[PDB]
Amino acid sequence: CPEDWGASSRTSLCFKLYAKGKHEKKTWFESRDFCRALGGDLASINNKEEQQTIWRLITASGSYHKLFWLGLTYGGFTWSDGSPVSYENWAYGEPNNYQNVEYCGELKGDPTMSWNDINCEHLNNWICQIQK
Amino acid sequence: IPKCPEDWGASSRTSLCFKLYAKGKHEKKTWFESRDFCRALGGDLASINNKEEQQTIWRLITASGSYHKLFWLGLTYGSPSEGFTWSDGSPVSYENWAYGEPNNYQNVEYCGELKGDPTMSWNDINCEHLNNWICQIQKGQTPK
Ligand SMILES: [Ca+2]
Ligand SMILES: [Ca+2]
Ligand SMILES: [Ca+2]
Repeated sequence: CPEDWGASSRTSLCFKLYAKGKHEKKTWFESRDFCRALGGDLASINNKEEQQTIWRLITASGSYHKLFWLGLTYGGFTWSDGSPVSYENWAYGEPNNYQNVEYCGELKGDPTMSWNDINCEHLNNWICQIQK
Repeated sequence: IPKCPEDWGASSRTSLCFKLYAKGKHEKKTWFESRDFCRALGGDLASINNKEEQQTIWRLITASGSYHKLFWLGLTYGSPSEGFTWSDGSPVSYENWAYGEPNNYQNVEYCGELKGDPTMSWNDINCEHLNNWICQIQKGQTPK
């Protein structure tokens, strides 16, 4: 794994925590771009191993209790009677409300390492992942 | 397939991408500061390894009307350890330097600059001088 990046055990994933300070917390979208501009992406957690890895990273750094953006994101219309949407007559720019808010998953940096979904525009620390 | 970032002059047949930095006279830098600037982005001071790469830079100069300006290039004099000779110029065969010697010769003093005119000619000058500069980045990479 790259320049000081949490080395997974059974996955080619390397994780790195980014929590340099409050004033430098980014949104989920900024966080994703940031990680992508590094040849990676926001961290995905697919097993307990990857989780302990991030937790060790949190311990070694002493980032206890801080929240982090993980690559978790959520994301058309249907007829109630089951019929298929074979026809549409939406007004200009419609539908659009179902996109005024988006939700993303953040990691709670304590022993539970639990996830919570919140507005993707909130300011958070984040965790990147980049292939070995 | 590797490509160049947010509009950085791309060298068609090579892997280098170039970008001019001439924010004006009061924003100029020294070779080292320039080198630190470029590396920070994830790139480096520009190297010109062939005519095609030179032409890429020249086109960048023309697109920004940056005519007659001087830019820092990655050109730097490294002081080869084989550079010592005797008074008459004869090469040094036998050697008996103290532990860690010689070492004062390694001081980095001279760097190269690009004259942004049609000639695209280079000149070595003191690295401490303030100039505009040019960075390069590997295709497939992204500024930071
Ligand atoms: Ca809750
Ligand atoms: Ca929630
Ligand atoms: Ca000279």
